[PDB]
Amino acid sequence: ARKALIEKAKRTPKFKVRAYTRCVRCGRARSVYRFFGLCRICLRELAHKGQLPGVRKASW
Amino acid sequence: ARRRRAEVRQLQPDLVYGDVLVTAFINKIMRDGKKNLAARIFYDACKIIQEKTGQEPLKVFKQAVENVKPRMEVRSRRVGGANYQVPMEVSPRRQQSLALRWLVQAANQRPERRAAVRIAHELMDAAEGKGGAVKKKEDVERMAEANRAYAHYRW
Amino acid sequence: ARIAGVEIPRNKRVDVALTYIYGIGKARAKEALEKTGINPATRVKDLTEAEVVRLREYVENTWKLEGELRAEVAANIKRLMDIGCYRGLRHRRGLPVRGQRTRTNARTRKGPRKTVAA
Amino acid sequence: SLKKGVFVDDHLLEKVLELNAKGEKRLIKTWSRRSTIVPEMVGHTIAVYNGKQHVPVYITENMVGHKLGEFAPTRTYRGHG
Amino acid sequence: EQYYGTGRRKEAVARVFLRPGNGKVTVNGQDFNEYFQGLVRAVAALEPLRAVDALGHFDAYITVRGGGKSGQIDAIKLGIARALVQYNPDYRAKLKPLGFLTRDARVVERKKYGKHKARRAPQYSKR
Amino acid sequence: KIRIKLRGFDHKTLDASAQKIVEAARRSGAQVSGPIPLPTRVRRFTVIRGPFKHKDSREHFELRTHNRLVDIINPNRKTIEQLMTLDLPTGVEIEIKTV
Amino acid sequence: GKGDRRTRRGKIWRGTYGKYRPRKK
RNA sequence: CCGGGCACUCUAACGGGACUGCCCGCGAAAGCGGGAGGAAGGAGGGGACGACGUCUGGUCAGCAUGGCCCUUACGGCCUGGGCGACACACGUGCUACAAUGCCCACUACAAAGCGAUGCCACCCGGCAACGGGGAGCUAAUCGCAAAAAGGUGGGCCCAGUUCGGAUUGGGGUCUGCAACCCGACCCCAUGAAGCCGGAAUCGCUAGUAAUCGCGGAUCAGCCAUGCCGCGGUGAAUACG
Ligand SMILES: [Mg+2]
Ligand SMILES: [Mg+2]
Ligand SMILES: [Mg+2]
Ligand SMILES: [Mg+2]
Ligand SMILES: [Mg+2]
Ligand SMILES: [Mg+2]
Ligand SMILES: [Mg+2]
Ligand SMILES: [Mg+2]
Ligand SMILES: [Mg+2]
Ligand SMILES: [Mg+2]
Ligand SMILES: [Mg+2]
Ligand SMILES: [Mg+2]
Ligand SMILES: [Mg+2]
Ligand SMILES: [Mg+2]
Ligand SMILES: [Mg+2]
Ligand SMILES: [Mg+2]
Ligand SMILES: [Mg+2]
Ligand SMILES: [Mg+2]
Ligand SMILES: [Mg+2]
Ligand SMILES: [Mg+2]
Ligand SMILES: [Mg+2]
Ligand SMILES: [Mg+2]
Ligand SMILES: [Mg+2]
Ligand SMILES: [Zn+2]
Repeated sequence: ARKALIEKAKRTPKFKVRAYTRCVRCGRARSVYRFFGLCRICLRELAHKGQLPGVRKASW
Repeated sequence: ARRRRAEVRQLQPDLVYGDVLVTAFINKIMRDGKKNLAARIFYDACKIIQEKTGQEPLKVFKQAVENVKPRMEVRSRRVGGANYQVPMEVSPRRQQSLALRWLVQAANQRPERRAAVRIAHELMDAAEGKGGAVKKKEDVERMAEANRAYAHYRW
Repeated sequence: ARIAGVEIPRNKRVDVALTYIYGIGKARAKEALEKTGINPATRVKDLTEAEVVRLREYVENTWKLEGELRAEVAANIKRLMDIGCYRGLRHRRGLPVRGQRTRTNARTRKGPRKTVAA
Repeated sequence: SLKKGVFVDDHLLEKVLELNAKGEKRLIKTWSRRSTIVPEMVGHTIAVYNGKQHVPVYITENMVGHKLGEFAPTRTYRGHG
Repeated sequence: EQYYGTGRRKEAVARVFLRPGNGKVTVNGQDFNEYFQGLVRAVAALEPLRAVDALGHFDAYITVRGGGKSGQIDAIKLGIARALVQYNPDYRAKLKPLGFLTRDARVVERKKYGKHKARRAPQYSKR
Repeated sequence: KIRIKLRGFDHKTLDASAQKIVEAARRSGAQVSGPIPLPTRVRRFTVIRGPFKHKDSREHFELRTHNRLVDIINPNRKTIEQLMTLDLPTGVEIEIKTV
Repeated sequence: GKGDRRTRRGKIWRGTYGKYRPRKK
């Protein structure tokens, strides 16, 4: 996303309903995992390099 | 079935009458996976073959099944020139299933409001011969009668 | 026999036949049945011309019914229209009044589809 | 709905309550369509905003519980062909 | 003093206790025909009994959990199957050809991304 | 009456960890009832595999919290001091209480 | 069926509770 | 529930275990059939895994990034609106058209996940949504929780109906600064189209397809019938 936008996300005050979570890697507003604070593309990205602790691709 | 000869699904025999051809029938009454409902229907039907008729309901069943077993049918085949309609004999396995199918379909068409009463009469009528499910069996054999001309194109 | 307006139900059940009255059903029905202490499982065919007037007098008097009821709902909407309000426009134009989506099927409130070219 | 509630923005609620006891009543533009209307709003002319422009709306007693944005619609239509 | 077997079908697990008696069967502190009342296939739960000829020779105390009533029933079946093969394990002779000695490895297949039920796939479009 | 709750994201380390504490108690003191695995709590993340739009074709990952419990009945102060400074964990977590 | 919120089955479907699907156990 | 034991079930780590390795048949071997094994075979069932490349495939709106382009704005803040528009047209779906079905009552049997900025037992208030109160749980230890179909009992009696619940009227609950545009939910009233769907057309070969419920992610709340998953019951049919 844009800069003024990736900022305003963090300026959280004024009517706490407005705070929306955002990716702390991207700026990406959509599909941001509460847990990691990452967006879905970055979670796939970091998890692949191993840089996500105890996070391994599953199967069954 | 490109590689295989496609082996036959083999059924666990009935609990009460102790019979495969029943369970195989039971299945065909089963709508959306409820086996309970199916036998609790079929069984409630044999109840109806009883107080109503003085026979022994399994024995009728084996009969109504044999009465509804189509002896020959007509399958399509593709030849030089047009696509045809050729008479051939039904396999043992097939008459089995064909019979089983028609019984239920015809049965469910009879107007009677409860279900088990429909299988009751249809299994009765079929056995006694006048069944609407037998009408179908005949109508098929006739088709293979009328096409006896094309009887030399069979495999 | 007949309850408010004309509205004669019959045979069936008493609790069921009561639904056939406009303004009434299910809840409002099983309500007036123990409020007149009348058996609901019974059939309107037979019952004491007493518990018939018991049963009529209650309902007709308790809450408002088919004649004056419909007349009220008519008047609510007239009010909602012509006041100029947005609920009222979607009554005026025959389009769905509470949210929903008109890009595709509104059909119940829109009538049957009337097609055109591309 | 609300109930322990009945929310009305106080921007205009001032100028409304004020135009009751001032002695004067005249034309007031607001952006608050989220608010509810009346009782002391009645007789008063209010200009709501649809996203496009401020729209005059005359206020009467049967407009009571209704939000202000009801009488100022947000779109333009006039049919298709 | 008593005889035991283990069996499970499809997430339901069965603990089976067998001591000789009249032929009473108990299922999780219950009479068999109360707990399983109204279920058609109930009696096939103890097949190897009549297939071993032991009729009212054994009583049964059985605990069972997991899965569902009607697949629990093929679970208990393996209990009686491995219990009756405990007392005089010549009963393997005719038990296994009847099939009563195998576990049904058939379980719910999972789901796959992009599919719908795990085989069933969403309707095709083309247009 | 004194109990240890063990957690960690890798069971290759988590096992080899509780196994040291077993002999840092058994050998060094009073009884400790053997390592019991508590069931594993699984956070799972299923996600669309590409950046743009292919909704079918997701990759998924999971994060395993594995729990392992060991109970201690009778305190010896060589146990405790072993259970104080003799610590050799890394990505494991440890907890103790007197209840 | 599953769409009538005035019944047990309806409520269950929608996942709600009320006069027709009281919360009790 | 207490003592007690963990033996069983299980929980979860480590191994074992089938390799056409054995017998007969075939065969030149590889392999194929067939039998006895065994819990399991002929790669046991299911994942994860995608060759050189193709589609100048997709994405400059995740990100990165060469080039081009705007600079009191092509940047930046806000309030309000729109993305939710409706003569229509298509894709994917949900709920149905009922009696193997609907309703009410009682009665059972799962799995996987979530939760101490939350999940909330239990008592009261309320028809109810929900609201007061208020205990336990950093959680195999308390809670979400009722699984549902099933079972039993009774009712409806073939009717556009105790089918079906779309539309609309009035009354409210909750979140939220705020629900006109645009929320979800409860109740009373309303009860529409629909009596298995033209040409055409999709999925599925087994614990599958049907069908039945349950959980999570996002998330204040929710337009989720979606999506990723979990188990319950459980068919049909392959000549070729
Ligand atoms: Mg938000
Ligand atoms: Mg977000
Ligand atoms: Mg709209
Ligand atoms: Mg297991
Ligand atoms: Mg899709
Ligand atoms: Mg399933
Ligand atoms: Mg497509
Ligand atoms: Mg209904
Ligand atoms: Mg063998
Ligand atoms: Mg091979
Ligand atoms: Mg490979
Ligand atoms: Mg860019
Ligand atoms: Mg801008
Ligand atoms: Mg704005
Ligand atoms: Mg959109
Ligand atoms: Mg849908
Ligand atoms: Mg009609
Ligand atoms: Mg709105
Ligand atoms: Mg009809
Ligand atoms: Mg259709
Ligand atoms: Mg296949
Ligand atoms: Mg949510
Ligand atoms: Mg759901
Ligand atoms: Zn990101």
